[PDB]
Amino acid sequence: MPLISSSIPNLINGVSQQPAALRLASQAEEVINCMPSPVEGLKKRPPMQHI
Amino acid sequence: MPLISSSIPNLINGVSQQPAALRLASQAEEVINCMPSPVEGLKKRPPMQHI
Amino acid sequence: LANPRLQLRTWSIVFDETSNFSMKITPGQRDELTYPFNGYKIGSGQFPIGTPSLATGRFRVPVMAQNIETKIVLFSDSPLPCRVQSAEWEGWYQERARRL
Amino acid sequence: LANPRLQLRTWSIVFDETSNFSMKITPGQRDELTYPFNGYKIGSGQFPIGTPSLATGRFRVPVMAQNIETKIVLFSDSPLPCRVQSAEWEGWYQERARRL
Amino acid sequence: MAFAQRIITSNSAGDQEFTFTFDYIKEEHIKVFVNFVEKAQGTGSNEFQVITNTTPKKISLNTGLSADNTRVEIRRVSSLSTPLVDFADGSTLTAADLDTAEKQSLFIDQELDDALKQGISIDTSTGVPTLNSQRLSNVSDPVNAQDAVTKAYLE
Amino acid sequence: MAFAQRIITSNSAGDQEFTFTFDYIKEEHIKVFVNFVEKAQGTGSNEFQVITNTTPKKISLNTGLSADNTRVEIRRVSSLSTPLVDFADGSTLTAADLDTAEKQSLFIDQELDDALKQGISIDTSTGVPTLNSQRLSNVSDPVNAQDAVTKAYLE
Amino acid sequence: MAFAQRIITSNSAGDQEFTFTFDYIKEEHIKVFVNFVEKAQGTGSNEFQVITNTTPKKISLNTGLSADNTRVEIRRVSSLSTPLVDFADGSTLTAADLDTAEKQSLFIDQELDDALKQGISIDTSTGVPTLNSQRLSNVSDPVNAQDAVTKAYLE
Amino acid sequence: AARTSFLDAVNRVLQMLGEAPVNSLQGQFGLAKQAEVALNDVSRTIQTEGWSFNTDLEKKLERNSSNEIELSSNVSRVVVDNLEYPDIDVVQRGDKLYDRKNNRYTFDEDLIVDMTTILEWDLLPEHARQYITIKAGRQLQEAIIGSAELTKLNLTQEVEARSAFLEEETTKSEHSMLRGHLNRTSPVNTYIPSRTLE
Amino acid sequence: AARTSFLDAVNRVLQMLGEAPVNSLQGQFGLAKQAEVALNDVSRTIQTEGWSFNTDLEKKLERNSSNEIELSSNVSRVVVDNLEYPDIDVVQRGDKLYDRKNNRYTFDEDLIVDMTTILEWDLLPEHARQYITIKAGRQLQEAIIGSAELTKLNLTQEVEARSAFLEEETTKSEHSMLRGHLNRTSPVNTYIPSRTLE
Amino acid sequence: AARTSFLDAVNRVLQMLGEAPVNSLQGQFGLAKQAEVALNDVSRTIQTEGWSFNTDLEKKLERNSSNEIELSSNVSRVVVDNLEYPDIDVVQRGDKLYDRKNNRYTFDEDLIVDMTTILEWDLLPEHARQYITIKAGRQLQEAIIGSAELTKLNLTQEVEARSAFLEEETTKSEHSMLRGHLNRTSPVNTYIPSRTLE
Amino acid sequence: TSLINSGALGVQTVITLPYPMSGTGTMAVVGRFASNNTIAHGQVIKATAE
Repeated sequence: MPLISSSIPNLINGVSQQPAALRLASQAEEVINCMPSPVEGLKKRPPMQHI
Repeated sequence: MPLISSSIPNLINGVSQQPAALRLASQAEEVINCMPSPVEGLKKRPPMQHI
Repeated sequence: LANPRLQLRTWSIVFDETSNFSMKITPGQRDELTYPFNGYKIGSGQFPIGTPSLATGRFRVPVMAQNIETKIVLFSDSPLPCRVQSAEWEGWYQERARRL
Repeated sequence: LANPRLQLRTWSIVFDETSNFSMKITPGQRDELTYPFNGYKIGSGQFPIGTPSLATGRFRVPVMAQNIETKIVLFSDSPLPCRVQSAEWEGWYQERARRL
Repeated sequence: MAFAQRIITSNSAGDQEFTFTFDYIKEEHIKVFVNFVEKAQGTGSNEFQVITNTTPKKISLNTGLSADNTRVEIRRVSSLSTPLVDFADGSTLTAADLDTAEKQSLFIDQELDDALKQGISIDTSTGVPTLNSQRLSNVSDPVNAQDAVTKAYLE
Repeated sequence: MAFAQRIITSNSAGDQEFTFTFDYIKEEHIKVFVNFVEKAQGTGSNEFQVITNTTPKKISLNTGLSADNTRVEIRRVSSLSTPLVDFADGSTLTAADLDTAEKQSLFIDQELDDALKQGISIDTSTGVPTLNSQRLSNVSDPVNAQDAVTKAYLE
Repeated sequence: MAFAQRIITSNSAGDQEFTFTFDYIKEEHIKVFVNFVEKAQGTGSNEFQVITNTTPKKISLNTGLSADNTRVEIRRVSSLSTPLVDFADGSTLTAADLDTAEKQSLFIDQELDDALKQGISIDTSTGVPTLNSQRLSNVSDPVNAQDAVTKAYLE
Repeated sequence: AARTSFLDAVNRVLQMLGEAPVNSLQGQFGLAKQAEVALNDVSRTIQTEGWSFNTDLEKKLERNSSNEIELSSNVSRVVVDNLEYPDIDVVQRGDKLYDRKNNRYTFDEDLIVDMTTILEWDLLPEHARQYITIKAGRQLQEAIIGSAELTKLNLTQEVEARSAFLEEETTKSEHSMLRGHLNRTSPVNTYIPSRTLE
Repeated sequence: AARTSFLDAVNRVLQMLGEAPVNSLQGQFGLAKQAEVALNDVSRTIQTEGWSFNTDLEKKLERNSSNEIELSSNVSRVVVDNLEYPDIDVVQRGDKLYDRKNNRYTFDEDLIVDMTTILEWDLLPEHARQYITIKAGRQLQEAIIGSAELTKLNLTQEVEARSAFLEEETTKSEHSMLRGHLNRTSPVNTYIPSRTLE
Repeated sequence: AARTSFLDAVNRVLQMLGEAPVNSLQGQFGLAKQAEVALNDVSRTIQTEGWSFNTDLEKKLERNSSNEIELSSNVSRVVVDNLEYPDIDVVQRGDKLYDRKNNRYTFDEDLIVDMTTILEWDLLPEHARQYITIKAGRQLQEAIIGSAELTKLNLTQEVEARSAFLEEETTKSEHSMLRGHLNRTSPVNTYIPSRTLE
Repeated sequence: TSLINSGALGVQTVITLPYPMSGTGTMAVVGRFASNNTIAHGQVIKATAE
């Protein structure tokens, strides 16, 4: 009876509406106010300035 | 003489008339009122409305 | 493969957001059996009394026959939604010799 | 795979240059838990008193539930930066039979 | 007081209204008996109707009685030969059906207990069976005098 | 009509087949009595068997009656001490269980009502439950003033 | 066997405790009778209380028996007037409620059968009604040609 | 907390098999038939050996009009003492006794025997119910699933259950060696050597 | 719960093989016929040994007109007493006896032999039925599939069943070592050496 | 720190299985109900043996108006004294005693028996509570997941708990071999050969 | 819709469909709106006289 582990290599794949059994493990569920980029991974969204 | 198992990955390959020894095991035998789609799998067909 | 003896033991289904469906398993020249499932899990409080139930989980049943003498039918007649993702069986595999 | 019992035990996050974030884990029909983290490691002199903290390291927290009845949410509301690289989970694994 | 029956000796001839107190489920379960004669439910060619507009509820006949001091019986009886509510698969459970099933079972038990009491009881003054001072008949002649003696045999 | 009990008088010796019409739940819920001689269910040396391949369903004794006009009784008694359903947590509630529980309750109530009617039942024209052409007996010799007179006492 | 009652002829004045074996759902469903007088339930001024700690359970009277050979009856009655469980929408159903309903129905049926048997049953020896060595009482003066006769009317 | 019921036994058997519990037994839409037949068969197998709770002593048997002894439907074994009846040797055959020595199916007089009956589920005691349940679950799982780990666990549980049931039986029925054949009325005092030396 | 019947035994064998139960036995459309054949074969194999319940002692055999001894179709073995018959020893051959010392098929007088009979399924007692069922199930499963681990499991169950059957037989028949060959009528008291000392 | 309560035991069982702790007991929406069922079943299994804390000695039993002996819903075992009742030996069957010697369900007088009762979770003492908790947790984990090494670890824990429980019982109750059967009042001083030598 | 024997227990409602029936088939009624309704969501009702 093994206790064994893995990992999620990337977090830059976004939101999906498919049932959980047909998705990739990479695809997320809900993403709000994030800016997923391949340079820095997942980061908070940039701010908005006033003019 | 071991109790060992496999799985059926998808159920969206429809109906075939070939003998059972030459089909892809995915393929079904009789399909009625189903709407096989790649975004949610097998489901009951959409209803029909009146105008 | 066609020659080795393959005897089915259990048939399992994986669904998501389904309400009701039934299965009709008929062995060779024997009585037909049914195994309904309607989502209402007694004891669990996720679905109160008076609201439709849409569940998520696995359902398992025994077949107990030979692979070349089975009919498995997934039947549903309720007006509530029913969708399935995949299924997986399990049984005995016998080889009278070794494979070249 | 959908049938074998995969029970989650711990959840880990790897970050970099992150000041603050939080985790909100909710098992099946039980109380919600929180696990805030804010960079300031007591005893370490890399961040003196009076300057913002931007750390680099791993974080671990137990989930203690089943895979099909969990909500794991990464939450943050501070005005300080937060960026995350990857995550890794660890759980218990069972197969009631052998695999074809 | 009996749960679900009421025997009325008419005060005078010509009346058509009689009141009752017990509750019920469907009006088809109310039976009206007069002079050991069963009367149908409905309107017109029928003999009586049920009026539930007022309180307490009362039953009305379509014709007055011929003479006074006439025996009129009203007693409830639930459906014995068929369950009132059947459960169908693939629907949403409702508390109303469960409440209806419980009500039917309770009412049937009440009615049967009332029948037994109106039949043979046990007096709480001595503990021996009592008959509440009524008349017995249709008793076969005692082949052995173990049976109660009939006046035909006596006289 | 008799809901769940059929009593017959055997016409001739040697007869073995008898019929019945009431519904049932399990084949073990049917009891057959032959003048106080209870008979056990089963096949073989078991002295009676049930047959269900013909409408109406019929039972068959395993030995013909010695003498004619021997009373034979068929009665259905559902479980009274053990419930037919016992809900356990973690199961999938299906309408079949609820229907079976309803049917068991209805059959128990029907059997109790039929037993009460088989007993001494109300004489509607008079009121005391009439024995209905039966010899009430097994009453001991009079002890007090109002006690009835038996055969062994009056003789 | 009697299902849910026990009748005791006392044997010594001054006794307080009597044992009972049957099951129950709530303590307020137990009734105690002393020499044909129903006894209220409670403590202190109330004359009896239930001890559910020792096996077999027993009922204790707050006052000793005045005279020996005084009959005491312990009998269980479930609530025949209201259901013990009420279903409301939005409530997570649990097996406890369903088991409570089933137990209530079964216990009511058992008590009803016990009362029917304790009354005038049918003697299976000859298939005839029997009083089981009792005294028929409270029968009015008979008139018709087939009633029973009474000691008062004969004397 | 009453004794174990048939439905609880069926639920335990299914749980040990590894499935989900089933609400009831009548009109089930699951494995209730398989669980029921397994439990009944194991109960019969356990009962047909003869223990202290299902054996009658010095019971009299009566012949029919043709001098023939017919047993009931649920009589498992019949024993006749050899010393008492020196000219007759009987063995059970189907539902009739057979005079083995004289090669006859007829007798000359009624007999005094001790028989073993097979009891229904309701009338069994608690330890018998426990042992029957565990053995039935083991047998059903071994016949149906046939895996390895489940078989090992069921083996361990069955061994423990058998030990407990045997211990309970022996301490309930106090078998002895000095008394000899139990058919003799107890002449023994079993005066203990451990108490009265003071 | 009556004694095991033919349909129950067939269903048990099929279930041990691991295939769905059958409804009846007449006009079926499955392996029930093969299960019946295996049951009959194992029954013959077990009964041909000669046990307590299928052996007739002191039986007298009659000859036909041509001075020969004929045996029925279901006779398995016969034994003659060497001490009682010094000049004639017989050995079974087919359905007739052979006087192997005199090399003749003919005798001069009727014999008193011990006879063992193969019985039908109806007359078999309970323990024999159980042993037959388990053995037939194991043999049929081996003949149909051809496992090894299943054979190990069925061997374990068969060993347990054989132990139970032997214990039942030796408790029923009450064999002894003092009495010698049983053809002599019992003169033994087996007076208890343990009890009667007080 | 008070004695273990029902909620604490349920939470401990769930924690040993590997799930998050539950908050309360009534109106929950998890496995707590299955844990309760397992706890009750294991409690019954443990208590059916008969220990010091749940055994009544010298207890008198009363018959009903039909000359029958009726037991309660939670009576597990009864033992009568053979030396006190020589012509009657009884065995429990369901809820009514059966006089297997006379083959009757009816007796003639009240009996003096030793009775064992199944107790509720409230009345159980501490060591029994701990042992029941551990054993029920192990059994439920096996029934739900089905591991082997987890079963090994739980077996180690169960062995330790059983040893502790047995030691507690044998220290509390003070069993002895000199006294013989305890139904006789203690005449033994158990005078010590250890100290009083000076 | 129209109703029969109003004001009492056990009232029946007569529904008039916009189109003629095909009596061979079987028609049902399902509760629609997810709030403030007499019939609960998803409750099915089968006819007693068609």
